[PDB]
Amino acid sequence: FLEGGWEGMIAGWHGYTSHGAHGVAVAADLKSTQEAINKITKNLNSLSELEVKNLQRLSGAMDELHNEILELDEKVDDLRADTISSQIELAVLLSNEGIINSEDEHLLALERKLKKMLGPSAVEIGNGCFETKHKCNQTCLDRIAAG
Amino acid sequence: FLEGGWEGMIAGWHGYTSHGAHGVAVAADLKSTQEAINKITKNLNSLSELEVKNLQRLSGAMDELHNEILELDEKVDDLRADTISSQIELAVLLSNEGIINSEDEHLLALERKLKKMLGPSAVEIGNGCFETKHKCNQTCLDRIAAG
Amino acid sequence: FLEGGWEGMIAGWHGYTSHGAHGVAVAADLKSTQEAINKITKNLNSLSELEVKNLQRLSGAMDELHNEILELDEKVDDLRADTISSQIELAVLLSNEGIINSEDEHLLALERKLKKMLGPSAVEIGNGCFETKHKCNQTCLDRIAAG
Amino acid sequence: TSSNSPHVVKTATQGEVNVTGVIPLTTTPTKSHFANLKGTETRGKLCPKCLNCTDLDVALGRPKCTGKIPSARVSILHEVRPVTSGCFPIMHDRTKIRQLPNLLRGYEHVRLSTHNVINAEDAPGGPYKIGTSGSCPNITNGNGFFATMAWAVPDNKKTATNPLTIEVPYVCTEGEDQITVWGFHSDNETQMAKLYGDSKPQKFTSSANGVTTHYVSQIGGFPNQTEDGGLPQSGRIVVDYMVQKSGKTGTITYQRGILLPQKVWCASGRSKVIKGSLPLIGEADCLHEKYGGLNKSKPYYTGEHAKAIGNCPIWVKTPLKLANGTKYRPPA
Amino acid sequence: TSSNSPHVVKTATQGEVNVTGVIPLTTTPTKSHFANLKGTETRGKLCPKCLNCTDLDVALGRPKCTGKIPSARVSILHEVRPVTSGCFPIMHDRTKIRQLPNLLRGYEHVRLSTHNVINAEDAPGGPYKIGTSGSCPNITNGNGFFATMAWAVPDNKKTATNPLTIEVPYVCTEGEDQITVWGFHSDNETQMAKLYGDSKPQKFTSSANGVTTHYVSQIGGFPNQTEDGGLPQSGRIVVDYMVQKSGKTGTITYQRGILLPQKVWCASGRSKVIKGSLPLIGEADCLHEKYGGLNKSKPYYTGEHAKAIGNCPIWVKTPLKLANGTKYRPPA
Amino acid sequence: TSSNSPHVVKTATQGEVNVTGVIPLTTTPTKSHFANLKGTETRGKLCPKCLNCTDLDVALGRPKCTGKIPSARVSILHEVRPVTSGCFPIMHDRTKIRQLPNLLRGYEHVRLSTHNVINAEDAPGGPYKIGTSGSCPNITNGNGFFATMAWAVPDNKKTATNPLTIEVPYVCTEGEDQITVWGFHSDNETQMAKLYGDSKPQKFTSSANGVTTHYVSQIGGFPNQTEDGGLPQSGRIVVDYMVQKSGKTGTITYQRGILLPQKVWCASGRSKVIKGSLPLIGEADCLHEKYGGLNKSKPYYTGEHAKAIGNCPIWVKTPLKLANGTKYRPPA
Ligand SMILES: *[C@@H]1O[C@H](CO)[C@@H](O[C@@H]2O[C@H](CO)[C@@H](O[C@@H]3O[C@H](CO)[C@@H](O)[C@H](O)[C@@H]3O)[C@H](O)[C@H]2NC(C)=O)[C@H](O)[C@H]1NC(C)=O
Ligand SMILES: *[C@@H]1O[C@H](CO)[C@@H](O[C@@H]2O[C@H](CO)[C@@H](O[C@@H]3O[C@H](CO)[C@@H](O)[C@H](O)[C@@H]3O)[C@H](O)[C@H]2NC(C)=O)[C@H](O)[C@H]1NC(C)=O
Ligand SMILES: *[C@@H]1O[C@H](CO)[C@@H](O[C@@H]2O[C@H](CO)[C@@H](O[C@@H]3O[C@H](CO)[C@@H](O)[C@H](O)[C@@H]3O)[C@H](O)[C@H]2NC(C)=O)[C@H](O)[C@H]1NC(C)=O
Ligand SMILES: *[C@@H]1O[C@H](CO)[C@@H](O[C@@H]2O[C@H](CO)[C@@H](O[C@@H]3O[C@H](CO)[C@@H](O)[C@H](O)[C@@H]3O)[C@H](O)[C@H]2NC(C)=O)[C@H](O)[C@H]1NC(C)=O
Ligand SMILES: *[C@@H]1O[C@H](CO)[C@@H](O[C@@H]2O[C@H](CO)[C@@H](O[C@@H]3O[C@H](CO)[C@@H](O)[C@H](O)[C@@H]3O)[C@H](O)[C@H]2NC(C)=O)[C@H](O)[C@H]1NC(C)=O
Ligand SMILES: *[C@@H]1O[C@H](CO)[C@@H](O[C@@H]2O[C@H](CO)[C@@H](O[C@@H]3O[C@H](CO)[C@@H](O)[C@H](O)[C@@H]3O)[C@H](O)[C@H]2NC(C)=O)[C@H](O)[C@H]1NC(C)=O
Ligand SMILES: *[C@@H]1O[C@H](CO)[C@@H](O[C@@H]2O[C@H](CO)[C@@H](O[C@@H]3O[C@H](CO)[C@@H](O)[C@H](O)[C@@H]3O)[C@H](O)[C@H]2NC(C)=O)[C@H](O)[C@H]1NC(C)=O
Ligand SMILES: *[C@@H]1O[C@H](CO)[C@@H](O[C@@H]2O[C@H](CO)[C@@H](O[C@@H]3O[C@H](CO)[C@@H](O)[C@H](O)[C@@H]3O)[C@H](O)[C@H]2NC(C)=O)[C@H](O)[C@H]1NC(C)=O
Ligand SMILES: *[C@@H]1O[C@H](CO)[C@@H](O[C@@H]2O[C@H](CO)[C@@H](O[C@@H]3O[C@H](CO)[C@@H](O)[C@H](O)[C@@H]3O)[C@H](O)[C@H]2NC(C)=O)[C@H](O)[C@H]1NC(C)=O
Ligand SMILES: *[C@@H]1O[C@H](CO)[C@@H](O[C@@H]2O[C@H](CO)[C@@H](O)[C@H](O)[C@H]2NC(C)=O)[C@H](O)[C@H]1NC(C)=O
Ligand SMILES: *[C@@H]1O[C@H](CO)[C@@H](O[C@@H]2O[C@H](CO)[C@@H](O)[C@H](O)[C@H]2NC(C)=O)[C@H](O)[C@H]1NC(C)=O
Ligand SMILES: *[C@@H]1O[C@H](CO)[C@@H](O[C@@H]2O[C@H](CO)[C@@H](O)[C@H](O)[C@H]2NC(C)=O)[C@H](O)[C@H]1NC(C)=O
Ligand SMILES: *[C@@H]1O[C@H](CO)[C@@H](O[C@@H]2O[C@H](CO)[C@@H](O)[C@H](O)[C@H]2NC(C)=O)[C@H](O)[C@H]1NC(C)=O
Ligand SMILES: *[C@@H]1O[C@H](CO)[C@@H](O[C@@H]2O[C@H](CO)[C@@H](O)[C@H](O)[C@H]2NC(C)=O)[C@H](O)[C@H]1NC(C)=O
Ligand SMILES: *[C@@H]1O[C@H](CO)[C@@H](O[C@@H]2O[C@H](CO)[C@@H](O)[C@H](O)[C@H]2NC(C)=O)[C@H](O)[C@H]1NC(C)=O
Ligand SMILES: *[C@@H]1O[C@H](CO)[C@@H](O)[C@H](O)[C@H]1NC(C)=O
Ligand SMILES: *[C@@H]1O[C@H](CO)[C@@H](O)[C@H](O)[C@H]1NC(C)=O
Ligand SMILES: *[C@@H]1O[C@H](CO)[C@@H](O)[C@H](O)[C@H]1NC(C)=O
Ligand SMILES: *[C@@H]1O[C@H](CO)[C@@H](O)[C@H](O)[C@H]1NC(C)=O
Ligand SMILES: *[C@@H]1O[C@H](CO)[C@@H](O)[C@H](O)[C@H]1NC(C)=O
Ligand SMILES: *[C@@H]1O[C@H](CO)[C@@H](O)[C@H](O)[C@H]1NC(C)=O
Repeated sequence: FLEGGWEGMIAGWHGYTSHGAHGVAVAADLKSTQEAINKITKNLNSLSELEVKNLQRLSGAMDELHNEILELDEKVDDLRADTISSQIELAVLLSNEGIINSEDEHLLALERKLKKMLGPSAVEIGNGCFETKHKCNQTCLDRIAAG
Repeated sequence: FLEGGWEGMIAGWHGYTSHGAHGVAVAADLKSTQEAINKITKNLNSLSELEVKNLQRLSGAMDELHNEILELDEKVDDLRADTISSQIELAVLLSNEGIINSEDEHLLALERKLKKMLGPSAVEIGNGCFETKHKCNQTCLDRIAAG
Repeated sequence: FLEGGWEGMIAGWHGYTSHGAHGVAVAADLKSTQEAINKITKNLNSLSELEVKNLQRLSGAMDELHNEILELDEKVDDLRADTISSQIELAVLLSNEGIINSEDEHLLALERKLKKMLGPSAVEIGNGCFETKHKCNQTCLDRIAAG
Repeated sequence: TSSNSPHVVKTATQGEVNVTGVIPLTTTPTKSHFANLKGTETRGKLCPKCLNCTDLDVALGRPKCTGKIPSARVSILHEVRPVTSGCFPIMHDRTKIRQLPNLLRGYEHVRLSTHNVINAEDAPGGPYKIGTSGSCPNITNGNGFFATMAWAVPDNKKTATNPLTIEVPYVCTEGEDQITVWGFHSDNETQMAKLYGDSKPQKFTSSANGVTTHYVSQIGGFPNQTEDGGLPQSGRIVVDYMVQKSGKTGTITYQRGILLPQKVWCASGRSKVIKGSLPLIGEADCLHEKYGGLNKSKPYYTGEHAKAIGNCPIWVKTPLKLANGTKYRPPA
Repeated sequence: TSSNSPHVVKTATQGEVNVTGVIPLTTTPTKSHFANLKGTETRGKLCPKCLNCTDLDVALGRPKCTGKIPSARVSILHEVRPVTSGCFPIMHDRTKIRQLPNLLRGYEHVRLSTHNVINAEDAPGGPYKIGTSGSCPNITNGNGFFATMAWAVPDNKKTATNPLTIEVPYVCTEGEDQITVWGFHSDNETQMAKLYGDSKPQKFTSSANGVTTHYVSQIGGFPNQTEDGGLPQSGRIVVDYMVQKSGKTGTITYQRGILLPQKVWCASGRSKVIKGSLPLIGEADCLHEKYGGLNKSKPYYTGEHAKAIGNCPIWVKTPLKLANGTKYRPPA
Repeated sequence: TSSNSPHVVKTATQGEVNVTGVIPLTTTPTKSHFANLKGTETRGKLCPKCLNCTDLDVALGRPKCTGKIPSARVSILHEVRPVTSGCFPIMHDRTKIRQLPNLLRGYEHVRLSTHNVINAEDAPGGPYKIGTSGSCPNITNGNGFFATMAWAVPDNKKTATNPLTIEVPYVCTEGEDQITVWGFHSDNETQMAKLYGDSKPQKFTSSANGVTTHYVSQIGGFPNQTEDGGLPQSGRIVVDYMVQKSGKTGTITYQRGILLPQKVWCASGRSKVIKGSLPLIGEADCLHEKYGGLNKSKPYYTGEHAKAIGNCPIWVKTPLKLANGTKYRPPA
């Protein structure tokens, strides 16, 4: 239901699962949810903000009359196109490598703050969902999700 | 023998050392060993797959007759060569920075899965080799190395 | 005084705070302090060491007489300038992203070595300053800061 | 959280990976019409208000095609090989004159001069009368000729001459290039004898900024008339241009049949020029050579690379996607 | 695991670090022979089947050097300064003709035309007979001349003339450039008088696509014969070429001694051209200007940068290595 | 540790962040004087020891401006449009001669030849006497002329002639380009008749490496004298140059008034050339076109991009800063 995954609702795209004996209390951390959205927004903008100069024709190079110069001009435009495309691909690929490799830090950070809020009472393995030594109801879980 | 290092066999290039009172049981995680090989293979290929357009002569620029155009053409080829070399060096240097800085995560990840398999019985410092509160023989260690 | 921060002395730019019942013993890890300085120095140098070829005029292209070639030459110099600037900005931006994101590893690494030196006696949350189960005076703290 | 996550993104070192959501960064533009670039003045024809004129008639000063050329920062190269639509028959392919309008459009500011560069009547070769043609009607429908040239026909003493030299002064202001249009007339043997007095082929040269040329006229045997006023003519003209870089004078050498420079073009600055096709319809944020106007819906595009002007998407080799979500985590 | 680990790799921010294993990414090529590029047709000589001919004899249509030029996408510029090996003595360094073959090799498809562009016998200057030479033997060992030119010698009325003009038609199909070869003959005073009727220096011009030239013949006093059929001659020829961009005609102006265009070259597409040296031995994945054929054993190379064609390693400034292992961990 | 930390640095993916300390990587240079590049020999004037001479007087061999040109690897283009300061009046703007010195400065090694390329006295056109001028005083204050040209005036038989041809030999060593300076004289009708015997306009041509030109002299009606010895003259000269690429000869065609080549320039290698302004004051690590000498205090700079030579900072678009410290941590 909360761990592993199933074809449920992903509307709060929540980063951690609930725990406890009170049936299955569920609450979402919407501060975390907004952080993730704002973070991707900033990354998208640093890429969409890239500006390069555009290419145009040489104003003094007339067709036919200066065909040799123009052949070189085409070569320059074409080589430049590979260069800029490669810089963009690297910027995007590095952005994605960074995003992909931030997956574990985000999840580990969430478990660490649960320990801060819950205290030195427990450890967990595998998925690692922190589990308490006391019962916590929906009101309790909402307070935790909200800090 | 297992910690620090010596001029022994490195054939399984193993990421963790054994522990326990049963003499010195030794087993290798060959899943981990293959992951490391497959990971470097993928990185090598993303670099060897780089394709850039090659440079050639301007077809309409004749020697001597159009020497001035050709001087510029040489300038273009030469500047392009620095540009591509620099992009490659950065891609390689970033790949190496990423590889070098993945050393601790690989080792920490290995110790974390040993804790998953062994349970919340112990901690360790310095090299951090997890050590149990129970005896584990070679058959036991092989089961652990194999999951 | 040590946590959070105030308008005090930052001369040893120290990475961790002290703990203990002996008033407020304070000692700095100057090995850590030098590591941080040497690390930034190396990064600064890998950037200041970038070398690219410089641009000059075509030796055979005379003003007016070969104005069309020269217009293209200016285009080439200008496009090259964007290309090199972009490579530098990326190298610098990646260097800064790496520096900014190394903040937590540096602090976590410092707390881990305190645990190595102090033993498996305690945990802490929030700022995480390790706190002992025994009194440690200024001489004790100096030995810890010094290893 | 996890969902059905088959989206694929690439990383620099891990090759391809599966993720739970992506943000496409690229699009593929669809070819459309050229449009005015938004904000910046865009030049189509050299003189948008010179009706029943084309760029080469305007460039040559054809009667009734004169007028102001608007300044512009962006120009579209509508005609690769400009043509004429009137006045005297021109043997266009003998010179480089068809590209004159494509030179003028490359300047930000283009104006025709206010005074004749050369006194055509009083010039080496003797007193001249200035010729007109029924093919080049003026604003009162009389017989005119190109504003940029004087057809200098000897008044008297219709004899053969030796090459004569005129230094063509620089009359534009500093910083402006001066483009001088000049040329020559030729006819069959009978008319050359009646009009100039010398039926043999005439020779002409020109020089500016170290660049020189040479022409020899053709006597009789002319090619069929195209791109002109429609009246039959026995003769033809050859028209060329000389470019005088700012501060320099040029030189013209001639015998009989010279069309002397009169008004000249003064021009400065630089327009951004791309190839394209008129009419310009509406406005666009970017003008692309292959795709016409674009509005940059995505920061990057895939497709055919070409020159462009404006707030353009950047061409890239492949589709690009950012990961938005985490790696695919199958429901296990 | 740790081993003796002195391998050094560089990182972007940590400078140099010691690792337990590396993967060299670069090599250093060793200069070898040029080879056919693997897969793609590679052009060496213009006509590989025209024996005892060089590229300039083929380009000029020397008798017995005619034939088909194979199309190719890759060409090697074997001769920087092409030479001839037969037919009439040519004062090669008076014009730009030595580079003609290097222009033809730059096209993907090159063919000589099937029909004469100009009727040489019936042309301005009066009826001509077409000259031949003992230096230019044909396939039946009679006296021929270059296929691309007609040596037009007046049949009668051997008098001096005024410059005459021929418009050279475009005969290639759309999209093909037309390269016209033309030239002139000159001799000493005695022979000019017997052959053409005018011993003074003759003048010639040409024009295409705005590009013009001018020549004046030399009478007598010719340079020593080289690169020709070996028979002594009192005269010499000057050969040039004109390039007519697709759709355009060109113009030739001449007096006596004109070698009129006959067959012309039609060409299209573009070959990839690098400098190199024949013979081509075997095949290679990449052809490099400094190193000859290469087979890309490593993705990058160090060494001297130069142009290349094919599945080439990418030049880099330094040796490059990936770390394969971890940082060096001394046995402590 | 934390401090007041408003410094802002940018990252590739997080946009802008606040840090506790930065290292500026960029500076903004201040325009200063040009200077000798440190270490490498820098060329200012072509002949620093030829006093009361400018680069065009040195290039033309003006009497008393001859001498050795130091080799240099770095050159500064002091005069965009070089001028003369003495000897015979030159109609500079008729040709491309003003740029001759800017061609010579582009070579690493430039020397004037030791022997005349052409025997001027014995040449086509008949025995010549070599002309001198009061405007061109030599080292003993007699009448000289440019070292690079012989003013060839017929000794006797002062008649009109037909164009004559001289092949100009290559006299430089292999690898050197040979730059030949030649020209022609012209005068009013009276003096042409007394000096050459032919008052009509004379024609000249030249050819090298496929590049050709043509000139027609002007008879009388000359422009006002500038940039010369100061004595009045009725005539004027036209001076041009021909560049013969290594191993090739060139050709000059002429009638009367020819200034024949004598000494020629031999040159090789390449200098690094930027635009600038003399005098050079002191030394600098980098010479920039807009900023003069720079000493690279920071690895990068912002400001106006331009060409440069030396150990230069690299131009970047924005100020750049490294983070030195951690992110800002407000005192909480
Ligand atoms: C359109 O073209 C016509 C001619 O094709 C121009 O008309 C001509 O204008 C000139 C200048 O005013 C007249 O010249 C003068 O003629 C008188 C005759 O007595 C003479 O005494 C003067 O010394 C001078 O030569 C010319 O005769 C007149 N021709 C005709 C047929 O009217 C007309 O001005 C042009 N229109 C425009 C707007 O340019
Ligand atoms: C050279 O060009 C001129 C034109 O500038 C040609 O002259 C023209 O020749 C035609 C005949 O072929 C003449 O037409 C006739 O005119 C009379 C006039 O009374 C009329 O009665 C006839 O019914 C017919 O229309 C025309 O007038 C004449 N025009 C001029 C200005 O002379 C000349 O023939 C050409 N010569 C060569 C060798 O090509
Ligand atoms: C780029 O964006 C511009 C701005 O949205 C697009 O041009 C605009 O297109 C609309 C629809 O064709 C025009 O609306 C018209 O308004 C008049 C008002 O009287 C109305 O009568 C018409 O029926 C219609 O609704 C709008 O005026 C026009 N804007 C401008 C400045 O001309 C443009 O097409 C987009 N181009 C691309 C490549 O996406
Ligand atoms: C190789 O060159 C020789 C000449 O150097 C060519 O032979 C010549 O061919 C022409 C055309 O068939 C002959 O012209 C005709 O001569 C008869 C003579 O009665 C005349 O009645 C015709 O009106 C016409 O002028 C010419 O005489 C002949 N010359 C010789 C010496 O045989 C030969 O055809 C060329 N071979 C090839 C493959 O091109
Ligand atoms: C201009 O060029 C022509 C060649 O096209 C030169 O004519 C040749 O002159 C030589 C003598 O120097 C003649 O050789 C002699 O021929 C007779 C024939 O009976 C023979 O008995 C002698 O033993 C000797 O071989 C040659 O035949 C003649 N050829 C032609 C076609 O005329 C001419 O001398 C040159 N003139 C100048 C001013 O350079
Ligand atoms: C790039 O790789 C190609 C392909 O391996 C290399 O060319 C090949 O070289 C071998 C050895 O020289 C040739 O083998 C010969 O086969 C004949 C078969 O009858 C045998 O009689 C000979 O004794 C010999 O064993 C092979 O044919 C040839 N392949 C081709 C397509 O020509 C090439 O040399 C490598 N180039 C570089 C730069 O490394
Ligand atoms: C500076 O220019 C003057 C002339 O403007 C040069 O003086 C001239 O030098 C030549 C060569 O030595 C003298 O020619 C000879 O004259 C004698 C007279 O009897 C004659 O027999 C010889 O056959 C030969 O023609 C010429 O007379 C002399 N002129 C004058 C006025 O002295 C002077 O040499 C030049 N200085 C330098 C350093 O180049
Ligand atoms: C063509 O150029 C020549 C110069 O090379 C001009 O000749 C010069 O004409 C002036 C008069 O305008 C002469 O001045 C007079 O000389 C006599 C000598 O006895 C003196 O007594 C007078 O007081 C006065 O100074 C000058 O000598 C003469 N020089 C030469 C070398 O002939 C000629 O007039 C010009 N012709 C044309 C059509 O432009
Ligand atoms: C780049 O760095 C060089 C080297 O520091 C700067 O040139 C140097 O400037 C100093 C001060 O102007 C010169 O010192 C002088 O020494 C003489 C010794 O007799 C003394 O009499 C003077 O009063 C003065 O102290 C020094 O000689 C000079 N070095 C050289 C090689 O000329 C240069 O100005 C800096 N340029 C830039 C763009 O920053
Ligand atoms: C990145 O993915 C998230 C998750 O799907 C997108 O945010 C959702 O937007 C819809 C819009 O109707 C909302 O109903 C959902 O509640 C949002 N989900 C969450 C977890 O907040 C987001 O728009 C995507 N961003 C981009 C640039 O594509
Ligand atoms: C990266 O390093 C590993 C470790 O040396 C290489 O793998 C070894 O290959 C030999 C081949 O005979 C085997 O006998 C060893 O058992 C392998 N070791 C391990 C730990 O698997 C690997 O080939 C290197 N990769 C590259 C691209 O150089
Ligand atoms: C990076 O920041 C540190 C911290 O401010 C700088 O080091 C200080 O330098 C002053 C020099 O008088 C010393 O008094 C301080 O004690 C140093 N502080 C520490 C923590 O060592 C360092 O110079 C800066 N580096 C760069 C390149 O700007
Ligand atoms: C990672 O991505 C690849 C490509 O998206 C997945 O491989 C393909 O998955 C589709 C699913 O419909 C199959 O039809 C194809 O046959 C698969 N390709 C191959 C070569 O087998 C891959 O499965 C994804 N990773 C995970 C964990 O599912
Ligand atoms: C990191 O690499 C450097 C270079 O590989 C090592 O420094 C050199 O090591 C060799 C070993 O034979 C010595 O002979 C040289 O004298 C050393 N250079 C200098 C300047 O002292 C360095 O030792 C390596 N790091 C470690 C931990 O060993
Ligand atoms: C991060 O940096 C930005 C820019 O340095 C800070 O925003 C500005 O801070 C100054 C401080 O004097 C205010 O006067 C401005 O009004 C602030 N800008 C805006 C748009 O409000 C920002 O505060 C910094 N982050 C933190 C935690 O302080
Ligand atoms: C000339 O312009 C008018 C409009 O002013 C138009 O009706 C006419 O058709 C045009 N003539 C030609 C030949 O295009
Ligand atoms: C030129 O015009 C005449 C009619 O005046 C026509 O018969 C001839 O075919 C035309 N020639 C060409 C090439 O169009
Ligand atoms: C001409 O070709 C034949 C082979 O067909 C060859 O034997 C002969 O040597 C060649 N002649 C020359 C001059 O190279
Ligand atoms: C030209 O040939 C003659 C023999 O016919 C020879 O004596 C002379 O030296 C040769 N000249 C050159 C420059 O080779
Ligand atoms: C010529 O040089 C001297 C120094 O040798 C100088 O005094 C004189 O003023 C200079 N003459 C001119 C016209 O510059
Ligand atoms: C040329 O010089 C004369 C004096 O000899 C002077 O009157 C005239 O104005 C000058 N012309 C020019 C264009 O400077």
